[PDB]
Amino acid sequence: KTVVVTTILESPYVMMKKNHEMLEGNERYEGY
Amino acid sequence: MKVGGNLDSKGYDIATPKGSSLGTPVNLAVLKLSEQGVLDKLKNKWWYDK
Amino acid sequence: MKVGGNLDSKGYDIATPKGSSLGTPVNLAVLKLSEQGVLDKLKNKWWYDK
Amino acid sequence: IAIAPLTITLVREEVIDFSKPFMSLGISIMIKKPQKSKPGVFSFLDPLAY
Amino acid sequence: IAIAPLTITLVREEVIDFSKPFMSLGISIMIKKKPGVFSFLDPLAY
Repeated sequence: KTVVVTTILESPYVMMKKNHEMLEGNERYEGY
Repeated sequence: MKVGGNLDSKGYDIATPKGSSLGTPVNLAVLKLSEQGVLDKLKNKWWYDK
Repeated sequence: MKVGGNLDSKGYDIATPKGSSLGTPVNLAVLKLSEQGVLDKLKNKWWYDK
Repeated sequence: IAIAPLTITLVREEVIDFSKPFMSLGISIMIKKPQKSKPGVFSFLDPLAY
Repeated sequence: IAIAPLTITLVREEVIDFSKPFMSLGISIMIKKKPGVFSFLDPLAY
């Protein structure tokens, strides 16, 4: 069973990747 | 620049729905990470290393 | 005198037995006292006023 | 599960389960970085006290 | 119920329920915390 993790975009906790257009899945987000 | 101490003390927690079975594992994980220095290392990386 | 900042982060908690009925009310009581400033008032009373 | 900088409050705890705080925080004072101010007109009296 | 300055640790939490921290702390450094009347003659030796 996959687990869904909810999250707000806040830096440096969770920020959009600079090259998220060439990435898919959980690789789009980086941060704390 | 940040000056002075903390006026108050709050905390950030990993939330979990009431009655869920994951609540106790995640609580144990947070304490384990803190004592192992993982949380301090993560704080240093995204605040000062970057 | 105390100099510098805290190296790590710890916390003092009220301990209750596993499965005790006083777990949740004490958990909500501690949060209540922190938000209303009782905990901050108590610390300042026994650390600075005294 | 919500892994985020969510502040632990009494009202939230009544509805969800919060883990132990993985990073403590508080209110702090933020000011501009002090740069070298322009010297005063009568600044030649600075070396000696009034 | 234990109401005492009891540190929240991993080994303790598995055996007893721990409420939210009523005090936040950490490791701190402890260190130890007037000119003479005729101190204007300090630059040169006696």
